[PDB]
Amino acid sequence: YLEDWIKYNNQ
Amino acid sequence: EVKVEESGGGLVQPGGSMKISCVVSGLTFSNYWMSWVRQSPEKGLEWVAEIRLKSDNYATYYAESVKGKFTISRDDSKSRLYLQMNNLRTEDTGIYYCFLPMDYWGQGTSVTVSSAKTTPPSVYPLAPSMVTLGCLVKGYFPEPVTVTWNSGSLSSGVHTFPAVLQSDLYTLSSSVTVPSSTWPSETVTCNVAHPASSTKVDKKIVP
Amino acid sequence: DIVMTQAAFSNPVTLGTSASISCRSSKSLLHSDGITYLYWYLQKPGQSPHLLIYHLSNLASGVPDRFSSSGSGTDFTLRISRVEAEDVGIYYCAHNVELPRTFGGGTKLEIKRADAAPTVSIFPPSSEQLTSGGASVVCFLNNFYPKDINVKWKIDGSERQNGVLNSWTDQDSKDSTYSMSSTLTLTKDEYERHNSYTCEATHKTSTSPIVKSFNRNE
Repeated sequence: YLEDWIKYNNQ
Repeated sequence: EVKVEESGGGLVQPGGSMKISCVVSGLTFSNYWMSWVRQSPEKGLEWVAEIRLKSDNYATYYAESVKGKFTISRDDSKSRLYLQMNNLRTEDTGIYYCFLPMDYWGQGTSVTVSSAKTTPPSVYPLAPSMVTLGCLVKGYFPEPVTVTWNSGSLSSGVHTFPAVLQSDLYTLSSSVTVPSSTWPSETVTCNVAHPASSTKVDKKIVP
Repeated sequence: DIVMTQAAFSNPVTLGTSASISCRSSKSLLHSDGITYLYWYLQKPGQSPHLLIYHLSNLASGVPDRFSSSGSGTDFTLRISRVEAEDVGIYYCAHNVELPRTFGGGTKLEIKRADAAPTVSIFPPSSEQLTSGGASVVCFLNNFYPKDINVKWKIDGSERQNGVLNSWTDQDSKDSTYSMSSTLTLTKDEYERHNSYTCEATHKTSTSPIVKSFNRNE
């Protein structure tokens, strides 16, 4: 989850 | 600012279906994960469904509660999110919000699941330094109503009480307190909208 | 699934003083990036939730400096350092570390203010309703503090409890008082069988009930 969120949120 | 606005709520019978949606403005909708979160007395705030982006092949996620019953979808070209809600039970009653995690919520759209019939309210004037007036909004179903005074002009000094449910009908009252120097000598009017029945009524408080 | 635990209420807070709202999670919300993915929202009466704090202690844009927050990975506290009347509402915690997203049950902020007796007003059934064969008698007990209050209905001297329904408002965002309506619902015939109607309000602000009356035939 967090890996996906962090990637998403940085973009 | 960013604005999230839901629509499509109303009443349906148990075992039936509803389809609600929200439009998001003020940002590029297609670039955001989007979710539905509902609110009810028994379960409080409850996330139910979520959808990612085109680049994620529109991956969807569901709370166990609604798996098999709900389908979330998005139309990026319309900046619109949808929730198709099937095989509903009374516990699916609640206010449904679009939530853009973790920053933005809509105003909510109300969904009632019941076999009881939609009934508009009867609206009755409550006439008697400061003077307190009111209206009695009796025997409607489902929630909600919206009550205003003087088309929303009169806002301060107002108490609209929570409804009570009895025998599948709701009742509430609203009071307004104003200067005696202001009434009956300019008028005070209660306005009552009931979205489920598509009705709006005004009642002038007269001596 | 993560359980987010909040008490339904807090100790009433005097205006201008500090309120603390707590939350705990069943799993640590600290991530390996050093961020603790704990969020606070406020839901005011009649409104949706709105974001106050993100990542444990960071204020969302436009949120007043009156608000602050800290915590461990599992135990968190929102502080409203100088409470204002408009801050009444329910404050929710949420995590952002996995799905399903979960929220705490919400803590309602109650403002403590100076005791205030109710303003009592009584209303007979309207003519319009009487045309229909029911008769609702309405009494407002308005703008009192604290919330605890009793109403009594007396008809021609006799207490009536059957057919009475009471509704309290949320704490007022301006004056930090409560209001209550008491509605007595009768059949037209039963209403017409009696002439003198009284609503009596008993509040801690006096040993004397506050009495309001009307007569059906006037």
